Amino acid sequence: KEIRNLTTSEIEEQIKSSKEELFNLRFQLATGQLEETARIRTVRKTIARLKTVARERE
Amino acid sequence: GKQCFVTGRKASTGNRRSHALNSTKRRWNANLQKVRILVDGKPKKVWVSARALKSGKVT
Amino acid sequence: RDILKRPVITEKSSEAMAEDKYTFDVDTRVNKTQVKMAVEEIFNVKVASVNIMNYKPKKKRMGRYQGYTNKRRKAIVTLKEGSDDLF
Amino acid sequence: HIKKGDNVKVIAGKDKGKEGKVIATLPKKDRVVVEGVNIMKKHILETEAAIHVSNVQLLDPKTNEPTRVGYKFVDGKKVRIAKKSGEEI
RNA sequence: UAGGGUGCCCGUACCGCAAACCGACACAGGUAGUCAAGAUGAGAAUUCUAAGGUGAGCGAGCGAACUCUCGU
RNA sequence: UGAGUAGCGAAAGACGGGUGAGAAUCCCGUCCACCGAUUGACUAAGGUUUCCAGAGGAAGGCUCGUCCGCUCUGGGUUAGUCGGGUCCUAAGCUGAGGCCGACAGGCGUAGGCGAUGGAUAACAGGUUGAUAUUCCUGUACCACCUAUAUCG
RNA sequence: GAGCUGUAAGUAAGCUUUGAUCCAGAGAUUUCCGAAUGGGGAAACCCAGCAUGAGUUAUGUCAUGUUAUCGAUAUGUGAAUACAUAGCAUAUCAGAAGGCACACCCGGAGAACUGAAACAUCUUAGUACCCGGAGGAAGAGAAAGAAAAUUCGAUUCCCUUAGUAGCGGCGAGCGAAACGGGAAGAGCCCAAACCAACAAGCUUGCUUGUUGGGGUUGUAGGACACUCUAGUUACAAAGGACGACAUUAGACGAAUCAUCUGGAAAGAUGAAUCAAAGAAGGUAAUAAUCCUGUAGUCGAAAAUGUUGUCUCUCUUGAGUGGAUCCUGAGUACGACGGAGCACGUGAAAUUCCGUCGGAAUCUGGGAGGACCAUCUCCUAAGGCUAAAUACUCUCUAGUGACCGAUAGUGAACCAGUACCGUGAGGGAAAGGUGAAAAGCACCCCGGAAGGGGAGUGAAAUAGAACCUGAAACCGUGUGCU
Repeated sequence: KEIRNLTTSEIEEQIKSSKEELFNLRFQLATGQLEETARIRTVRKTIARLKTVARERE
Repeated sequence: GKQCFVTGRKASTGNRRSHALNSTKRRWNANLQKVRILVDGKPKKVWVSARALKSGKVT
Repeated sequence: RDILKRPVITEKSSEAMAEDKYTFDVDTRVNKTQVKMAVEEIFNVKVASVNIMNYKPKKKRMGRYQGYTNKRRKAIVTLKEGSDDLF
Repeated sequence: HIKKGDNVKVIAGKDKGKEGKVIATLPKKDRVVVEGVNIMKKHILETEAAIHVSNVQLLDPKTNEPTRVGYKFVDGKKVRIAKKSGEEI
């Protein structure tokens, strides 16, 4: 999605979005503390884009 | 089943008739013989019909 | 890794033992070794032990059309130092 | 179609002859909500209800008359123009 | 004879001589194995009981003929 | 229609107090009665959520039902030592090469799979509405790893 | 080009003119099984070797790649038998495997009930089922043919001959072909005689085995001696480069207003317009002019298919002469036993199979329905090939004096499903409120169910047990008996 960043920044980004944001929101939506639930489907799709462009670079 | 090595001979199928023309299915086998013929790689023993063994072979 | 899915906050068999034991729904193809190392890598604790049990898919959820739920795997971890593994 | 924020006139129904602004649009079934048209009373509060888009006709910006709309290309894009006059609407 | 720690996967609830298994049924049938109290006795027989369970998913009257089971 | 007719599936219940719109039929209680080499306790098949708590009374229950193995909503199955795998092999099945066979394929060697049998380290007590040599307390045992001649 | 997060209603949270959702071409990802292929196996699970990497003082545990069988092929390939050659081992390979439309096609094997008013031949019938092999079609195919003329010139299909000539317990029945009129129109490459090279070998005579040239015939034609100078990748020998069309999204697209009834106008009454458009569907009723459309014209980043030219290839064609040499062998054919030809062993030609015997070489060899002689036509024992032809799992348009929910698919519905069987397998039944949910706020009896109002509606005996609502059957009231 026009991320156009250094591939190591792509790996830092997949590793940040991959657990931290998404895993935290998955715990919050279970223990009854997350509203703005639509964050989740945002982060998921972000973790797809960072992966696809890295695969395009190969 | 079996069949001649050199040529392709193999049993065929037909009828067997009585004196009243009562048909019944039967076979016609080939005259295969176990003969040790001489091909390079090794001399091997294979089925060959007695029709091919006449006039030309290695044994 | 994220081999842990959910905390399991139930009435007695998760809150009557939350003095030291913390229960999760985990992935269905993992060990207690994988979960014992995943908890220690996520929360930074020392996990004394871990017990796991499988649950079959119940056919309870039936609306106009009858169907089954998901098979699920539940893991209880006993800590040796630390806390706060489900809020 | 008829995009909202447009001043139309009701050509058929029991509201025919009135005119209002398009508020909502349901283009999967060709329904539009006009203002002040098809007032319904539900159990008791009173609202507007949808009307088939075949029934409302756009008003000429020149003579305030119901017309049809066509399309032209003034540039590298489309423009809507009335059928009676020729002005963008 | 020639030569101080680590410890995985599946089952585990419940009924199991039964209203939850095989008999279309909350059906007198069938269903492998372990345990095995007291009085009496050859005894895992017979009668009465212990540990433990149970009162059986239609009743209330009347006390005719007749059918079924039982006593003289 | 037969017709409010046949049946309602072996058997001991009685009263008191509740709850409730409604009680022979549900809950608690005292008296009585039945089994007790079994109707008691534990487990293999086999079922596969039927187990527990809070609510329900349309249908199921051969009557009733305020109740349930039924409907709704939330829960419940914890292992280094227990039964199976990471050990062994009966009977049997499968079988590289191989033999036989119109085709399909049949048989069979090395090898392999395979228990109902062989081998193999854990016991007492406590706890919940629902687990229990599994969780907890106490006391143990076995295999491997790292530290401070043997293998055959 | 303005809304959207499928059904599926509702909430909650959000995205979108800085172009969401949506449509199309291409790309990425694609868990476990399954031929399933590392080993095992009660499909969707268990247990591993090796290499490498992540973690731990260290084991334990992870992530990724690879490891089946057969075939061929290079190498190590050297036994019992010296050596070699079976084994054994390593490396390489879009090599095979399985599936599906058991619709069509070819081959192998192959019934029976039925008919004959019995049935044994014969028919049903080389049909059903089964197995192998493909292909988009297949099979056939370039005269050892048909025939009897002033001849024809591969094969395939159709019409007709013709229910003819024939076959036959000569019963029941089976049943041609040639001609002639047409669809379609591809013909060619090898083997052999001889020429030049290649090893090994006992003279060099080694197609002694290998390779390239040569050459394909009945007009007998070729070698042999002699002169003399078009491509066609669908056969012919197979690899690449070269702009127009077609498919896969789309855009524009003429012309109507008023009155009456009505809940609502498209109907009736008046006037009026368009038409290369009066097909059709929707719209509160029956619309050429309200919407979606139709006639007509325009459009394509990218993928594919087909196609034209230019390259890229390929490539000496005929006429004479005749000494002599070549022209497909355990083949043709015969006897015995079968089958196939419309043709049942018959006087049975033509053609295949198993077993035995076994020819000739252009004066040659075969056919013209036993067989012989004379005449005429042809040149087997090697192979490839497009069109006309058959069928439909599937996609794109469209049609019907086809059905209209007991019909039409078994299935208009979440059906091959409830279910039912150990299993193979069998198999239903279920449509409709209204134009728009406006789907009954509120009051009263009742524990709730259910009503009675009052409201929505054009209609509530339209209230989700929803169009209409009939007969059997079940009731309540009453006139005469």
